[PDB]
Amino acid sequence: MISYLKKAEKTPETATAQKVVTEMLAEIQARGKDAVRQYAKQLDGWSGDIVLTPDQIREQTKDVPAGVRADIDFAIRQVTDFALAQRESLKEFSVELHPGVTAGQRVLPVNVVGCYAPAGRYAHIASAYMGVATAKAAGVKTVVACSSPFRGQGIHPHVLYAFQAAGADVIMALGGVQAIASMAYGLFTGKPADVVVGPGNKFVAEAKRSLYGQVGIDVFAGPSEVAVIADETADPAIVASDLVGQAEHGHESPAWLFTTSRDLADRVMALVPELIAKLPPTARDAATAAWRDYGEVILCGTREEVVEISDRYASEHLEVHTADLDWWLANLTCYGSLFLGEETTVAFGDKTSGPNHVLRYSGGLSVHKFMKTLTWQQMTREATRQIGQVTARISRLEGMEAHARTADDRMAKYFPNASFEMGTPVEV
Amino acid sequence: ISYLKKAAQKVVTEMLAEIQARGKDAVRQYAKQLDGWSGDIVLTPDQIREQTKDVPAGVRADIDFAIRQVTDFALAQRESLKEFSVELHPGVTAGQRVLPVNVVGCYAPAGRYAHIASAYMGVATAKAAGVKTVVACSSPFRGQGIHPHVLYAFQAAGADVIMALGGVQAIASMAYGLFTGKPADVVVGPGNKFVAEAKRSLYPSEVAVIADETADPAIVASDLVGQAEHGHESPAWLFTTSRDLADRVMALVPELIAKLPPTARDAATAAWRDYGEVILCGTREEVVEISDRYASEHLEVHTADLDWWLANLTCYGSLFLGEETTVAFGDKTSGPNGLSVHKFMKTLTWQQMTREATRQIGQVTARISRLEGMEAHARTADDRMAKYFPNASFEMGTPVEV
Ligand SMILES: NC(=O)C1=CN([C@@H]2O[C@H](COP(=O)(O)OP(=O)(O)OC[C@H]3O[C@@H](n4cnc5c(N)ncnc54)[C@H](O)[C@@H]3O)[C@@H](O)[C@H]2O)C=CC1
Ligand SMILES: NC(=O)C1=CN([C@@H]2O[C@H](COP(=O)(O)OP(=O)(O)OC[C@H]3O[C@@H](n4cnc5c(N)ncnc54)[C@H](O)[C@@H]3O)[C@@H](O)[C@H]2O)C=CC1
Ligand SMILES: [Zn+2]
Ligand SMILES: [Zn+2]
Repeated sequence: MISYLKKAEKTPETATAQKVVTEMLAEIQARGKDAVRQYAKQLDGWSGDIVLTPDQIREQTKDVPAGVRADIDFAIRQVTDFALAQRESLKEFSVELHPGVTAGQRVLPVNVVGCYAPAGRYAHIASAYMGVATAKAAGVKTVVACSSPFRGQGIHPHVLYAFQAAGADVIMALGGVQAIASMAYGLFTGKPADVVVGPGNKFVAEAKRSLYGQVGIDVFAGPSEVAVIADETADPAIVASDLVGQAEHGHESPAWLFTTSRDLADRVMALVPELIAKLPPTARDAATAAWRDYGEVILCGTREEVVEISDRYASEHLEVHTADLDWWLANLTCYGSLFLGEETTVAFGDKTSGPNHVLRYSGGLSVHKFMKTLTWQQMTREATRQIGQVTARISRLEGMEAHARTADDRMAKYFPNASFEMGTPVEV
Repeated sequence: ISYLKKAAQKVVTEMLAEIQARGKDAVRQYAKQLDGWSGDIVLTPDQIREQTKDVPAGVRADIDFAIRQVTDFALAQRESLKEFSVELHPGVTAGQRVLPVNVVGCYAPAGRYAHIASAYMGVATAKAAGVKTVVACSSPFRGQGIHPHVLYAFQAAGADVIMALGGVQAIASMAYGLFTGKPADVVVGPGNKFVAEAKRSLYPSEVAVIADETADPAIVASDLVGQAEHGHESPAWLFTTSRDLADRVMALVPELIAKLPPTARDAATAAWRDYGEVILCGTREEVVEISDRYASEHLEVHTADLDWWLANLTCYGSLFLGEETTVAFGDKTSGPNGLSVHKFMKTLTWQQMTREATRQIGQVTARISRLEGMEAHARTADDRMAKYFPNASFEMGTPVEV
């Protein structure tokens, strides 16, 4: 019953990014800080200090009024509070296996996280604090935050205030590849980043990919998304407002509506252009192109079919304006973050960032990105009695005589007056 | 700290391009051109039973035991990532689901000089994770099927589908879901470089020993020798505070190598020479630093105060704490190449709010959005405020004009 009442009237890289990064990294590897400063001057026209001091942080944010600060403080605490809860959800343990064998999981934060904040125009303050706040909540002891200098004065003061309030340990006025590489190689700080996070342009993305591989492109990149699942009980005016909400980001921001209600679909399709029409010019232009080219509406038969299509689309941000929200929570399986019910909405902000599904399911920005699970094992002598035998035999069946001797040596040492079937030794 | 001792992928684009277009046909085509395979790819309960009747009860009991040492750990590790609900700001509920992925592909090289553990580690781990479908591939052996040891392991580990199939054909089959109609959400298993770039496009061995003066240099030597015999590119490191032990070990390794059988003797000679390393350190604190920088896939710890090392070491694949256990007894997991239950599990986060909560959250959002010049965002807050609090007048920020 899947019917595209409105369809994607467009489709979603370059080697250009690769060239620059490779050349730029090669150079920064060679020259270090001097190359970084040079790129800063050539690219950003910047000649100031790189590492901010407590005083310059305090000075450059002194015109941010108490009311703006209080709001950012509030938004940041939300992220922190979810992040602390999420950290407690990954436990350490030990377990007895074969008698005399103990095995376990240690859980520890990485030492150093680098956070980049694009601090351009059409970017949320949230981008500055989400990485930093999450890393600190994870228990990462050192967080380096970078953002390109805004208009010659330094870091955009909101971004800078957000860095400080979120708990960044070191702040640096650097943009682009040279920021990513400095954080990665530990320039200016002497603490190489175990991971680097944060959105940016193709160059920042490519820099992360090159330096970190899979843990550098596993967080949601590209333009802002929004998906809404809605049945007959949903309110079309709200639904349409929520799509238009993320569509003002730019001309490539996808806004999807999956619904089991033709009536809703029709009303939303009608309401959206009216709402766009009443935006201020910048947003009006952004949203028109955004909805025109990338807006989709999918009428489905049953709930199950909505689950299928939503899981396929795997929206970074997914609202559920339906009855029986418990069902939808229990059945949906691929999305970035879920907004259950009408009350919450995407613009209230994420608690985590979802994976880069446009490449698939794995990664994202949460405390889990900043934590290592290490496994260990330990045995009594007694336990080896059984395990040594098995390993010797299996080893000699694999043709691994050296492996077997590791068991033989232990069997000999731990059980001197004992006979054991340790397999037939390898003669080839 | 002082160093004593020191040290195509284009057929993938085409083969995939051909499998994408032609599907199952291309896989059976590629099967005879690279392996000469005639029969169907998908085995059946009978073929699996027939082909594993040659394996004795004592061998099976060994493999079964070894799988239980993996499975039982994996089961515990699965429960270590919890689902939860939490209240933040009053009336804000938020939480985390933990879901197995749907289908995992496992690939085992049926070759010799490989561990049987290769075949069961992925399969068993995926099953303990709660994954409902595990597809398992392994390259045939001279038109005679999969090595019965690999096949028995697959089955005993709890594979749902077993497919005799190799290389890029295997990976792509599993990844597109040819023969089963079930695309794997992830594929795992060692293989050749074709296998590797096949994994890269769609989606050596090691050992280290930390030891102090209380270590038994014979055992330390033997353990280094144990994994050396894999190949000429298997590193075998020693980090120690004891020059004495450092020497006796460097002395006794060659004597153990020399006493090995033919293939293993020369395998270890190259490796221990080319890649073997030794590092003497003044303090424990120093050894931690160096171990962490190397991050061995397998790391043994033969010292006093094993707790301290458990507490302070922070980078490795698998830790073997104390003398008694040893690399050869097997991993519970694989470090980064890592393989664990966590690899096969999604977290999904969600939030829900009362109307009361949006009183404060909505007006903060409207003010921030409008500083960011995001008028439409702010209007999602406005609309909620008008619907839930009809006569309210909160500071929702100055509307954007630009
Ligand atoms: N709408 C969303 O969902 C958001 C996404 N993002 C993304 O962040 C992006 C921001 O990009 P920008 O404004 O450029 O900020 P940015 O901070 O990511 O990049 C600026 C830096 O890029 C460097 N750079 C620019 N062109 C270069 C070139 N040709 N070679 C080398 N270095 C170069 C500059 O020197 C500067 O240091 C947006 O395009 C957006 O896609 C960020 C915020 C929100
Ligand atoms: N210590 C480690 O890191 C371990 C990794 N390994 C690796 O497993 C591999 C074992 O190699 P094999 O036993 O041969 O198994 P393999 O993984 O190389 O698979 C063999 C299959 O490759 C395919 N193939 C052969 N020639 C091809 C070609 N020209 N183009 C495309 N596909 C082709 C065929 O289907 C054949 O059945 C080695 O690379 C070894 O290093 C072994 C297990 C442990
Ligand atoms: Zn937004
Ligand atoms: Zn081995």
